[PDB]
Amino acid sequence: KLKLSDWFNPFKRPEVVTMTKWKAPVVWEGTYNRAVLDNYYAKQKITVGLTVFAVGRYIEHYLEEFLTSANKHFMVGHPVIFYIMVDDVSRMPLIELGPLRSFKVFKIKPEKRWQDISMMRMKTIGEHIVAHIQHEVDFLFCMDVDQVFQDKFGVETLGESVAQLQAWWYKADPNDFTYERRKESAAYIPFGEGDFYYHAAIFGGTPTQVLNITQECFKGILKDKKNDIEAQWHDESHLNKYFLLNKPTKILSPEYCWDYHIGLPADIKLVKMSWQTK
Repeated sequence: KLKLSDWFNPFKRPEVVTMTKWKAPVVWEGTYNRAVLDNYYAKQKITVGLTVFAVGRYIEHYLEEFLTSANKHFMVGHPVIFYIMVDDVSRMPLIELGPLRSFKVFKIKPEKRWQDISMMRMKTIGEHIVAHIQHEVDFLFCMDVDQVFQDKFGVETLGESVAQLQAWWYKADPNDFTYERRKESAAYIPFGEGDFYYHAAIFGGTPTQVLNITQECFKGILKDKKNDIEAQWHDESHLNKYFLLNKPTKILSPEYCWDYHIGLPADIKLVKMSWQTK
């Protein structure tokens, strides 16, 4: 079947990290051959899923820009299903979708604290994987709503388990990473340990691996709540502990989730998705 050499050439980007000690690629602009992968996956007849949560008074605005840009740029050439989780179907806008795209919308019960809202996403995603997503798609991404696609985000991003490098920390020393540092938390990581600081705004994989990501994260959130502690960065702290223990089979460069408030240095060649103001 497919080997890394068929589509990935790390030597095209010599000035950045392109490979990990556990053999996973870090996908940067210039390293990938999308045409080879489009042909490969079209012969396999894949479908890709994308989950997004939109809760609160002013979300409808973020959802419109997210979905308009996703329709334009996410996995063009392949079927896609958008899964939209909302607290009031009023705030679901009408976005016209293109060929081979469709959507499903679900009402969720909103939580009181903005921290548990963010965290309880992990339970809901897993529930929907078991009930239907496992039977509908071959790969699944889970994304925050307050970001916008800017250029092609395609099949070069697919894999068994997929993590995103956080734009502010990708060149930093691991002792400076904002991991959870209390031994009492299920998310604890000691100083001198860790590979990268991953962003919780994008993660993905097969439905099987995304179920394992979300349920292990949710178990850690519950264990902490029962010991009356909340991790420094909530679900993202648990996500970073998960990916230290269960290494991702693919990593995306900060070009795939860029914050323009940093600027635009030479490492950032073509931006596929950008932060909204938070």
